[PDB]
Amino acid sequence: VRPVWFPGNPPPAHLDGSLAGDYGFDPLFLGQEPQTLKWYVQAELVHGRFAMLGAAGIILTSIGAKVGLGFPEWYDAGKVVVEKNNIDFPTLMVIQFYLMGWAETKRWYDFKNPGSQADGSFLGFTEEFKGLENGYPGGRFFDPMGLSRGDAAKYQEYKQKEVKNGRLAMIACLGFAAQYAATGKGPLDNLADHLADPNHVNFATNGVSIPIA
Amino acid sequence: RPLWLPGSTPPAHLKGDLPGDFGFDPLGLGANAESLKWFKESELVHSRWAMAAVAGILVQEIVRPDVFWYNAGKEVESPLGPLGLLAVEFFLMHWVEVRRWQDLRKPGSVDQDPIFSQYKLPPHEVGYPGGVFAPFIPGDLAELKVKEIKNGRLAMLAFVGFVMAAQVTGKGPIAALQEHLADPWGTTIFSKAAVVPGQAVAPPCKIPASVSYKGIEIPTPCFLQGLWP
Amino acid sequence: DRKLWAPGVVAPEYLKGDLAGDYGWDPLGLGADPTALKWYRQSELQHARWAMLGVAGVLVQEIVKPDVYFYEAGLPQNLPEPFTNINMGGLLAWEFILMHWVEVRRWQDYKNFGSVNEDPIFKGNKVPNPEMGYPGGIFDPFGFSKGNLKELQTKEIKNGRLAMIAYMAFILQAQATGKGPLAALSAHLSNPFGNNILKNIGTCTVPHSVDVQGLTIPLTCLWPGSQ
Amino acid sequence: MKDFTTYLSTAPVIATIWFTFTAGLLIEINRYFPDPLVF
Repeated sequence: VRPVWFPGNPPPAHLDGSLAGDYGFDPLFLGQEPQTLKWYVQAELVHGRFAMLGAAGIILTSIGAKVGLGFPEWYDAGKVVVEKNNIDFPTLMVIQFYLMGWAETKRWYDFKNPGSQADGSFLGFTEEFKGLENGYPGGRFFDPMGLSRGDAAKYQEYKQKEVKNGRLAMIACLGFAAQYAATGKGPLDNLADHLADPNHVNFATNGVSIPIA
Repeated sequence: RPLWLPGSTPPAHLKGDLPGDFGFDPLGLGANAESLKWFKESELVHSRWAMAAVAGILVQEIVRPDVFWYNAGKEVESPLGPLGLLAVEFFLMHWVEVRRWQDLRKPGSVDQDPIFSQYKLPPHEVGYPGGVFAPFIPGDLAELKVKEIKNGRLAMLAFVGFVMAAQVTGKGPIAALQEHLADPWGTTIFSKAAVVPGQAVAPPCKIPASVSYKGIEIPTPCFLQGLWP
Repeated sequence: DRKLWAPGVVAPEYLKGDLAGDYGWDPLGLGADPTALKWYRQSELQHARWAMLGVAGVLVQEIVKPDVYFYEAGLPQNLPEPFTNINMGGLLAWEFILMHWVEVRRWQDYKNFGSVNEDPIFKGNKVPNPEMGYPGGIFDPFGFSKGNLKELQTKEIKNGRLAMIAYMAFILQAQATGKGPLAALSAHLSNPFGNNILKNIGTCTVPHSVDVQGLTIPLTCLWPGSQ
Repeated sequence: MKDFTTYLSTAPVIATIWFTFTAGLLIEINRYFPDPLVF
């Protein structure tokens, strides 16, 4: 009944449309098992959120680089930041791994044991780490505006918007990597070059995508 | 009942009880009761701060036209040092904000004067202290509340416009109004910039990037200059 | 029954002849959804009225001002006095604000029928609005709606469809010959076997781009003709 | 998927993966630490 990825084909039995952004897309049956599907749902949500942040940051920095603001490209921002400011790269790596390890370990053990991080062993906080659903950690900290604890229909609509935007952002990040590997310039530079002449400045004329061209 | 869109259905959580209720919540931020209670105080405080700020900016330009409000924090010299003024403001603002915050989370708990036991605020609602804070109330309370929230929303948009006009043209509100009134067809934002798929032109940031204040080099960048149209 | 768009064809079930100018023509089935059908009817009415205004404006402009090309009439240097070389930003601002207001009112009328008929400033000033897309009242001060509204609506939609086709004809004629409709008609009347679509096609007289005061606006023809 | 994982859990597949991992670890150790004779 619901729209699927490939029209005419029935959706798989393990995808009944309950999850957000369900289009029956699983030809390899990777998420056929329920626990594996739950783990994959959390993985897809984390991937989409990280890709959304990365895409927004890349677009903003590219916008600042195109106008005379002095911003660097996304493929040179790390070197520019580490060299412009007296910042030690291994120290930053260790700090990020410490913070990410704490947050990810708490999320992991909450996935293994739901609601286990709400006991209060972390500075006395209880309701802020209870977790609403799998991959959707509601509370006053992660959701200070309370958009997940009011107007259930709007919450489901926002869930669909989030998963679709995350998938689009993942595709956008892959496009950024491929565009830099092929053209060698920034994403907005590619967009401007395409807008200047769309019939002759594309992937069919870059000389890398189609080798027989 | 007046609405922000005549003929539309207002949200379920907006029943028209709070002052200034016009059924405007497309994002559904006020669906939660606690969130709405917090946002109501946030809107009231923002409204009052913006009203006082807009009135102060207008009076500042009228009384002192040679002093730019955007530069008011730099070209003002007082016998009291800047760090001393910052400390005084920090302590006084911290005291009043903690009292207001405690009244928000615990209504009817900080209405008593800590110095004099004979002074106490009468029972009221969160965001509307009254008592010594309201010595004169001419007219109805609900009508005046609606007037206050409407004037506050207008003042909030006015302050944002003041900041944007000062960053784009480098002039004050009255100066920008006179400049626009002189050439209305060639002074709007549409006359200053335009974006097309082949070219994107934006107005230059009139505010200097760095400002020297007693040898400290305070950075003063235009708000989101890269995203300017 | 009414005459359909072709002999022997069968009209769709949703096209029973209720709307004016119904010929049972829907090869794509876009009118199957009733809500979509109502929205498409409003869109067709808007396109019809705007196209009629555009065709009448082009013809009257060519008659009154034959030395001004309608294709390049949008340039600020071609504007009449005292609007010549005026700032296009303020002009776009004026049009954007006014058109935004009227179009939001029309859109709200579509979403909620009969909910924005009253004047928001002076109470008591309302429009009857019997059907969607037909406000009346102040929009029809001559009172021509107090009669056979069906045949008049049929005439309106038919004239609008003809004007839509005619306006696109004007656009392609200007893009292939570089002249207005009356000039193209006179040129074809001078030598029908020499000036027609057999030779004028394949050439795009529109330039690559135009510098409107400070910014450049890209231009293109509807077909890949020779620039 | 359950049957596929069970097939991957069989003795030859497990032995192949384990020996590939062990061989890769020894090869990488000898690559980053060439010619180790004594401790």
